[PDB]
Amino acid sequence: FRQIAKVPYRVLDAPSLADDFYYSLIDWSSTDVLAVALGKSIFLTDNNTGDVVHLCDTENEYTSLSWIGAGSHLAVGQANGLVEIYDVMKRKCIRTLSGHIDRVACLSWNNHVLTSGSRDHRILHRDVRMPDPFFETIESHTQEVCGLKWNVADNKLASGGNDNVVHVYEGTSKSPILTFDEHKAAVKAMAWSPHKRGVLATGGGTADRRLKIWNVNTSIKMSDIDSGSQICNMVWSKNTNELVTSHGYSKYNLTLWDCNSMDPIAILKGHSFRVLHLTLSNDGTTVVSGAGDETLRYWKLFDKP
Amino acid sequence: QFMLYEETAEERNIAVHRHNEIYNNNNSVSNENNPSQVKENLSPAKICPYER
Repeated sequence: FRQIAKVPYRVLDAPSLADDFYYSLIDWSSTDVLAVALGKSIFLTDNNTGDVVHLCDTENEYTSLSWIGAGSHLAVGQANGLVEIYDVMKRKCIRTLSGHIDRVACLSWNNHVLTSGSRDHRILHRDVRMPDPFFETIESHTQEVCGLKWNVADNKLASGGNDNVVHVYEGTSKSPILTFDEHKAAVKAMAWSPHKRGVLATGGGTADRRLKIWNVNTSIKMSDIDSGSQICNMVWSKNTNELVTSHGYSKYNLTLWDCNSMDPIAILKGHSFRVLHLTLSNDGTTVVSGAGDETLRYWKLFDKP
Repeated sequence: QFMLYEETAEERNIAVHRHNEIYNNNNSVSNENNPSQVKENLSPAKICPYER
């Protein structure tokens, strides 16, 4: 019940930005650097400078990225299953991690643990200080793993597959402690509440369209709402108890949710391709969205704390 | 707030090479009439879905 601008305050040209549901190629670091994968290249923008850096190319295709906790290093996955880590200050590739035998669509950090999920059906836990490509392997999906989010505060991982299943794991553990398989479609968009430990948001794809909120560790679906379009990405507000979902078929919007009541506060329009790529600014004020319409849009949605 | 393990140029070349062979080995068979693997990229015109 508060005012929220209906037009982005910045629009960047993002040529070659993928229009593939399973990718999420846009990440805003804790050091305020936006990382974006455009086709075979990765670009960085300093939000403070407006500076643009072009690190790394590949003959392959870039397929996932995730900033390290501290924002000093960027993790990068490829269509051929390769995962690499970049020292952003040095602009050099710090290390080259094997293990996957097919594209790595999603990555997630828990301090020194990097975790990758692939279209082989595997998730891999990797000690990033260690010389080993990986220390634990998890095969609990029967199709592509396309969502992966660490809690860090809670020591909890969520995974979401093209098999419509969601798993929750306690730390680095091989077996999930919980399985939610209600969704009728791919689960790529998921988010943990930073305001309340053990609360997980999950969103379904075309045939499902549902936003569900789970109280993990009590095992209760607190909420379940037909969002009326394919959910492609997701972000929990840091500065407010609100959720932003981004949409595919057949409504290319972002919708801003209240959470207390599970009601839409606002619907943000403009994209002419599915809003596949999404990320929240480090100060929590801004959400950037991206689509195969080759634009990145900056939405001022929240206040200071 | 910790020390990332850093590869020598040689170490990378090993890793890359092994990966490429592991990867090119695992030619797994598929069903070209099954669109699951790519279902979320089919627009409803292509799903052409349920009624009349």
